[PDB]
Amino acid sequence: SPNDVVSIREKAKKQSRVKAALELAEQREKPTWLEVDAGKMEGTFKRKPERSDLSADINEHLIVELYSK
RNA sequence: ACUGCUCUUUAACAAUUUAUCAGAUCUGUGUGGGUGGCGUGUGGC
Repeated sequence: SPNDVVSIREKAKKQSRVKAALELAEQREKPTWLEVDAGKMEGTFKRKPERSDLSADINEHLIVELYSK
């Protein structure tokens, strides 16, 4: 459920994998809808992004009509 | 007095030869690191 905190286990935050992947997320597009804590190595989510913050080259109404025809 | 009478609406371009569909790293202050050469002399064994 949104408004939740998730992280990696407390004994694995010095890894090459974790540091690399977190720096990678830092180098990607930073979500305003997901508070990413690259120092705390975690994510806190509040609410799913609305019509404004998603991809604009995608079809879902067509998928809805294909699944509902 | 006694060389001196319009000339006519502002700078005035270099770029150049297959060729394409563009084609992860943003760290430390753990620490070693912050007088002799020669000569001469004496004496000893």
